[PDB]
Amino acid sequence: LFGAIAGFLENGWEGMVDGWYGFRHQNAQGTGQAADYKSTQAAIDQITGKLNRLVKTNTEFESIESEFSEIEHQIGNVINWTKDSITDIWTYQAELLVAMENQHTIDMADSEMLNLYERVRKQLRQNAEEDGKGCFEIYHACDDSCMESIRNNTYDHSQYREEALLNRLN
Amino acid sequence: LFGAIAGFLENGWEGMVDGWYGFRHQNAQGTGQAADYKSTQAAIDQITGKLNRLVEKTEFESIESEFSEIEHQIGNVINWTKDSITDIWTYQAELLVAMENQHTIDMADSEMLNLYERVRKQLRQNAEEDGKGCFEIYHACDDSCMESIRNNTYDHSQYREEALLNRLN
Amino acid sequence: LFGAIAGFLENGWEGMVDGWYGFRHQNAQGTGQAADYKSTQAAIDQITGKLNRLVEKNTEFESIESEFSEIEHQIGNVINWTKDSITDIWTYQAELLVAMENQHTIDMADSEMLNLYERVRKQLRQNAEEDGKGCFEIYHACDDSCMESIRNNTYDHSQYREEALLNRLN
Amino acid sequence: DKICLGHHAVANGTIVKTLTNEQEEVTNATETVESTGINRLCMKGRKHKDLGNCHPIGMLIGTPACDLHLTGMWDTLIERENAIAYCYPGATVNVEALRQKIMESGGINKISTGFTYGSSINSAGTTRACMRNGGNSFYAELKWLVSKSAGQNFPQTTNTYRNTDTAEHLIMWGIHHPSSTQEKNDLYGTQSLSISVGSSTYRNNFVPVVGARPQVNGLSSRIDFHWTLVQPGDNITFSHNGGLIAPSRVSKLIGRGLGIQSDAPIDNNCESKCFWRGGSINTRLPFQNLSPRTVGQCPKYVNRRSLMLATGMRNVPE
Amino acid sequence: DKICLGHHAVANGTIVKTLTNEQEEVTNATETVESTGINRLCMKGRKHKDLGNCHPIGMLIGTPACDLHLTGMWDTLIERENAIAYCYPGATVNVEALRQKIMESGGINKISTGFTYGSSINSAGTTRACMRNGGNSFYAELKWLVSKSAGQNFPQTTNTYRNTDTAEHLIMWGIHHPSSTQEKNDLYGTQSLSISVGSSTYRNNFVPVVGARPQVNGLSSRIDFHWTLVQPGDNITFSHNGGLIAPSRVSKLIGRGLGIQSDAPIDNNCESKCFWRGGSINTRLPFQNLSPRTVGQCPKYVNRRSLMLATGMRNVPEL
Amino acid sequence: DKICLGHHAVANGTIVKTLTNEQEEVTNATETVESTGINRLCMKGRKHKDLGNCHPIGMLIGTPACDLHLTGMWDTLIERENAIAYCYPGATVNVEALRQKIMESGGINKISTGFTYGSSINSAGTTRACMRNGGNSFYAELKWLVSKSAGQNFPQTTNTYRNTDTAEHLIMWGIHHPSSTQEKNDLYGTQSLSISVGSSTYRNNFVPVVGARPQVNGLSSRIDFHWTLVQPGDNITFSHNGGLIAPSRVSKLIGRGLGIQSDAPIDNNCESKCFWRGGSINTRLPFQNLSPRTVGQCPKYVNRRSLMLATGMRNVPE
Ligand SMILES: *[C@@H]1O[C@H](CO)[C@@H](O[C@@H]2O[C@H](CO)[C@@H](O[C@@H]3O[C@H](CO[C@H]4O[C@H](CO)[C@@H](O)[C@H](O)[C@@H]4O)[C@@H](O)[C@H](O)[C@@H]3O)[C@H](O)[C@H]2NC(C)=O)[C@H](O)[C@H]1NC(C)=O
Ligand SMILES: CC(=O)N[C@@H]1[C@@H](O)[C@H](O[C@@H]2O[C@H](CO[C@]3(C(=O)O)C[C@H](O)[C@@H](NC(C)=O)[C@H]([C@H](O)[C@H](O)CO)O3)[C@H](O)[C@H](O)[C@H]2O)[C@@H](CO)O[C@H]1O
Ligand SMILES: CC(=O)N[C@@H]1[C@@H](O)[C@H](O[C@@H]2O[C@H](CO[C@]3(C(=O)O)C[C@H](O)[C@@H](NC(C)=O)[C@H]([C@H](O)[C@H](O)CO)O3)[C@H](O)[C@H](O)[C@H]2O)[C@@H](CO)O[C@H]1O
Ligand SMILES: CC(=O)N[C@H]1[C@H]([C@H](O)[C@H](O)CO)O[C@@](OC[C@H]2O[C@@H](O)[C@H](O)[C@@H](O)[C@H]2O)(C(=O)O)C[C@@H]1O
Ligand SMILES: *[C@@H]1O[C@H](CO)[C@@H](O[C@@H]2O[C@H](CO)[C@@H](O)[C@H](O)[C@H]2NC(C)=O)[C@H](O)[C@H]1NC(C)=O
Ligand SMILES: *[C@@H]1O[C@H](CO)[C@@H](O)[C@H](O)[C@H]1NC(C)=O
Ligand SMILES: *[C@@H]1O[C@H](CO)[C@@H](O)[C@H](O)[C@H]1NC(C)=O
Ligand SMILES: *[C@@H]1O[C@H](CO)[C@@H](O)[C@H](O)[C@H]1NC(C)=O
Repeated sequence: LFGAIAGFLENGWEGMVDGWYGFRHQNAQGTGQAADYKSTQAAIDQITGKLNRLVKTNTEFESIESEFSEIEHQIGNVINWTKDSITDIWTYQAELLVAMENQHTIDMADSEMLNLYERVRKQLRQNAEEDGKGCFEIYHACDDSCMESIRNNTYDHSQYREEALLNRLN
Repeated sequence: LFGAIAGFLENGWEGMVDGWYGFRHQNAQGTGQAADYKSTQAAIDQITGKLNRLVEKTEFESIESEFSEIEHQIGNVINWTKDSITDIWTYQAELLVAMENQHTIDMADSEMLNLYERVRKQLRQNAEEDGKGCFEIYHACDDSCMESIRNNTYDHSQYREEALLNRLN
Repeated sequence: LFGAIAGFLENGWEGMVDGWYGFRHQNAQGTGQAADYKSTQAAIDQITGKLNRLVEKNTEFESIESEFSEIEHQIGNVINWTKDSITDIWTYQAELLVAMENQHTIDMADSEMLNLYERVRKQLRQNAEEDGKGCFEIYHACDDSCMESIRNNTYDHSQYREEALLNRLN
Repeated sequence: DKICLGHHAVANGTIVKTLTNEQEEVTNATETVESTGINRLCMKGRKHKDLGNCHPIGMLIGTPACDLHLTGMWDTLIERENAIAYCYPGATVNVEALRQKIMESGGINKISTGFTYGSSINSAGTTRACMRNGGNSFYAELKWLVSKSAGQNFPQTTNTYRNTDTAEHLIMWGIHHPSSTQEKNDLYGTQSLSISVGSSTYRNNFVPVVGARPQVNGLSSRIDFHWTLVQPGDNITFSHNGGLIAPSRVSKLIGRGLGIQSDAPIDNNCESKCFWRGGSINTRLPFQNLSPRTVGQCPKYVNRRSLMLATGMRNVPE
Repeated sequence: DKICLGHHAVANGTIVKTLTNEQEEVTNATETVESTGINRLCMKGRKHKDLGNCHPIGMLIGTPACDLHLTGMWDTLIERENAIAYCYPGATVNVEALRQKIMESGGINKISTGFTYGSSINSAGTTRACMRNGGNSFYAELKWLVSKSAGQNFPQTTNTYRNTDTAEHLIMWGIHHPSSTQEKNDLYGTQSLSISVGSSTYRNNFVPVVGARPQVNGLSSRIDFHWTLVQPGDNITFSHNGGLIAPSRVSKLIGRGLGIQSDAPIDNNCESKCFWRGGSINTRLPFQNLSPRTVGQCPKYVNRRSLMLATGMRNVPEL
Repeated sequence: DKICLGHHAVANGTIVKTLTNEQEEVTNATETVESTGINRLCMKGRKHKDLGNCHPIGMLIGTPACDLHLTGMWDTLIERENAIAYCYPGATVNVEALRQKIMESGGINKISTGFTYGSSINSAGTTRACMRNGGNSFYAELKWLVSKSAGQNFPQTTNTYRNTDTAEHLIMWGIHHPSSTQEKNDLYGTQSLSISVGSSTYRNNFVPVVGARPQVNGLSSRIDFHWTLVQPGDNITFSHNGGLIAPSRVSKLIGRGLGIQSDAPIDNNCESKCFWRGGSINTRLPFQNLSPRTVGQCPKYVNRRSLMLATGMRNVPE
């Protein structure tokens, strides 16, 4: 577990139908919301991968049990025991596959959330600080164009650093 | 692996007995030890979830007479089949436990890290990490302030101006 | 999954042949590279751990179908169905084994990279800042001996803190 | 000024199981166990033979119900419930081995034995129990030999079939077990009856046994069937005194095919690789809970109604 | 002024294996492989029948050892080592299929065949090998038919059993293989012996074979047993002239139950769903290493003494 | 003034599969599926017997090809293709059970039955179909009994083998099925032949099946074999009239061995625990794709050419 999705982020946003992860900002101009295409595609691609590995090339089996006529009792008992043993193995394997796959899928999605968070944190450098809940309090005036530059991964921290640091200390 | 347990935390505390994870502190008044309930239960609940899957539970009849001879060729087919089934279950049992143990250890490591990270973002700019799992706090923090850190009630902005002066001088 | 290898680290270093993880530095005297022994060993020990489990053997089996003579048709069909079922089980288990193992091996190596990064970051404390691509910009002259002290985990941050803080602030 | 990170969620989540949690809610999930089949035998792309009410064994001996299926070629052979094997009452030794051989075959050819009998034998015995064209008849690949002069001793007779082919042939014969002494005497005479059959790889003796027993299709006597494989170049000889039901043709099983026992009608416009008594299973899912008895290339049977694979993150509603 | 994060540890930890380490120390671990089990047959809640020294086949033919086990109902049938099937020497054709059918049933009823024999047949043959009250007797569900007048030809005889019931019945008969020509002649006469049996679905013929062989219970004769199922509404007819050991009752196997082969003593105070030769296995654990041969609802057998599943974190004690 | 962290990469990575990705490039990988075996039977450390062209059944009855394999001790027994079991036409009833018993054994001892025959019997019957050192001979462990005086009735005869040992013995006998009534009368007389065999646990009757007409048809002379186990303390008796091929020795299977069928040359320098038709498999790998038919302690067969296990991190070149 990576601490984000059912962790320090209080809840999901049902209003974000645009993608799996994303931004909400608040500046003097107003509020707004955008989905991050890169992190969502990284998660979706891994899901796709697990589904591609699910849907195996198979062995040809023939009948060893007559549907319409009786089978000798001893051999039929051997066959019953064998098929039931095989089915117990596959039932167990199927349950385990899905339980294990599911744990990994949930933790992978948590990881992709955290990596986005961490990428934005390093990008903001000393111009911002974290609240506990997954927001960044930005200590300069951040334009709608400035906001877009934080999502766009093009934001230049050195350009706002003087202003931000003054506000952080004062 | 998340880097805390058997990582940047030198070791575990034998003296802690009311939880899996907890806080030690030192201030003017002295030192104190309190376990953390919420992280301790997150870990334990995941363990009991695995244990439940473990004890979830097909009727088999006999196909090998204990007290009388079995026809030799069919007796050989049965032995081969039963031994093959047993190789499969033995392998599956070894894999289950190994894979489960791996995960359990790393999940426990994870809950430690998550508690550490919760406190870090809580303390904000009023403290600094020493790298051994401790937060050096740059203001005076009495026993009620310490409890304020454990109950997730610590308001950083209350000590901020004083803390920053001490961090900068 | 841990965000470092094939994450915020752009690429690997083909030039580093004495270890899995390491350090490149930049100071007034020039450039250097060294491998980190502990983290590469931590990773190799876990790999060799897995290889040991792999080659771990066993049950003795006898023949139940004749290579050189015929056997009765109905039991021959039962043996065929049973052997093909057993093989489908082992083929599935073999494919799951390495898929799962490989996922874990890749993420474990990512994790050892991250923990090295985190170790260094904590050591430097307030004397450095992250550039977001795996480097620490240090705010004091750090000669070859000071670089060694960082890689050797004996860098004393308080020795440079004063100078570092006023360079970070100006 | 502030920038916030988050993930999506939905109002209606789906529950999945994990290693640590029976009841975990995620944004989306899909089934891994197939529960629905196709109620048709999907035969497109297969040279299939639907036997109807003809039983596989009946193809070798030529029971009236199998007249359309005495020879052919197929890669898929379909047997139906209450198929008919025998018109005259009786049974076959090692019948399920024989049925399974026929059901893995890719066709059957028939070859004359060339057996001829002298003037003392009537080889055209027929019965009300085997009607063919509104007339009393008999298994098409066999001949009921009886004394031409009723009550007279059936003559000592020797018949040999030689396999001059390059593949094994399957040969079938019957032994008549009359229901009374009077019947046995009229057909074969009062002498002791004995039938011996031998090849390089088979030797056996049979004696017709008179015995009271219930009527089946109106008849108390029985014909028991036997079979063996005659290898290329080898010969099989019958020495008999009366009571032999002699092969007039032998079979050759050709190639390989998939045998299906099923209730479902054929759909020659649908394709499939997996079959069961109900029909076909066409799915990309690795597991199924339709039926533990399938043939062909199938998903594995599992004892579970449902197994949901998560395809999304934990769902955390507002 | 500082606050520190930590985890617990313990003085004595336990070793488990992981994917990367066969010697990983952790705070706690628990077993996944049952190794103990109970050396008794836990029969609580089961309507069981302990056959004792009675073999399941003996129930059908009525060997003296099975006189208290000729009928009954059960959900669990217990068979013991060296149980007795045959008092007179012989064997049953297709015996293991028949034993497995009985061991799967949930009871047996007996139904009279109503067979009757003409005056020149002595139907009350007995032997010192099957004794009741310390005297000569015979299988309770069968009759040893011989010529009443010694040395005379046994008459040609027919007997038909009719199944008027709605379930299949199991009919058993024997064939006597005498030890000598003289014995054969005295019991059945000098004629050739032939027994034929036929139903709508079954047909077979048997010939008594005179042969020297070693004495078993003092006897060189043998009675071999044969059996077949008679479907509802079908008849089975015996045509015979000497050598038939004729059934006086047929059996009906009823419902299902679990068959157990074990010598462990029975315990009525504990319950269980899993059994083997040495007793019962009562565990929530998914694996067991007690036995590869079990019946009922059992943990899967594994080739390991112990597999510890970690139930705590890594154990890192103080240096 | 900078310190950078990083990881190695390589020029040529290896492609492996993961749960989420086929084609994941990694810095190093090793194979988990053994694809190469040794085309030899590695027998170092094994007391073995290579039977050559002697079939295991031939060891018990003493076919000339098996003269050097009538007794012995081994922990490994190696059977070859086209090995010889019989020198005279015929076959063994229940043969595959018997062969598996022999191929599971650790050796064989022979014990004389002690049988002797009255003056009316010639026990030295031989045949040009079983040549030994250029002379007409017979199975070494059996005796062909015929009437001393041709055409006269073979006497009623009794022979009893007593097992006075502490382990079960395996006794084999043959039944001669003559080629014609004329041959049957010359060997054994005009009477009805009957062979009865009985122990405490076994009884059976055999009646020779007399063939007919030319020697080249299917019903000619053969000798078929039967076998049973004789428990410690038990006696087995033969009563016979003509047609018995009597045992002059019985066998005793001892201990356990590993039975191998293969035509691969033996190598004594080379140690192994796993074998198939084509040789040995010596590998630490847990899977193999050489053959679904192996014996010994073997890696599990899988239907995969290759399954690569990552031994390195993701390979991310510049
Ligand atoms: C199984 O065994 C059964 C007992 O033998 C067989 O049932 C019998 O088959 C015969 C011939 O078909 C029937 O015989 C005839 O009876 C009628 C008169 O029937 C009426 O009167 C009788 C006597 O009171 C009464 O029991 C009936 O229910 C009728 O009301 C005569 O006119 C004929 O000449 C001839 O004697 C038997 O009736 C019949 N029994 C029954 C109950 O059906 C049965 O055939 C055997 N099954 C097989 C598979 O062979
Ligand atoms: C037929 C008869 O009485 N013959 C005399 C033999 O009994 C006698 O030999 C002894 O036979 C003993 C076995 O006798 C019984 C038996 O208990 O098995 C006596 C039964 O009444 C008889 N029952 C029937 C239905 O025949 C039974 C049966 O005939 C046989 O089992 C068939 O084998 O035999 C016992 O084996 C003794 O060891 C044996 O000496 C001989 C010698 O006295 O003389 C006969 O006239
Ligand atoms: C009894 C006899 O000698 N009769 C003469 C026949 O041998 C002969 O036919 C030829 O028989 C040949 C086989 O002869 C042996 C054999 O198999 O080698 C000779 C053995 O001594 C004899 N041994 C015994 C125990 O009897 C043996 C045995 O009887 C048979 O194998 C049983 O079938 O036969 C061979 O098959 C030739 O192809 C065949 O012509 C005929 C014609 O010459 O005359 C007989 O007097
Ligand atoms: C070859 C031959 O004999 N065909 C006969 C046939 C056989 O003799 C018979 O099947 C041997 O049992 O019998 C046919 O008659 C059957 C007929 O016989 C009557 O006597 C009886 O009363 C009827 O119920 C009925 O069984 C037959 O068709 O089977 C005639 C055939 O020509
Ligand atoms: C096998 O036959 C021998 C003799 O044919 C039987 O042994 C005799 O047994 C009796 C009592 O057991 C002894 O008094 C004799 O001394 C034995 N004879 C010898 C010379 O040892 C033996 O009982 C038979 N085995 C079976 C099972 O019938
Ligand atoms: C095997 O089990 C199936 C499932 O109930 C049942 O149809 C069948 O009768 C059993 N067969 C035997 C060998 O008795
Ligand atoms: C649910 O998953 C299936 C397969 O992964 C996919 O077809 C579907 O689009 C998903 N539904 C949603 C809500 O995205
Ligand atoms: C079969 O009969 C033919 C013709 O007599 C003969 O050529 C051939 O040898 C016989 N086959 C065998 C194997 O005896």
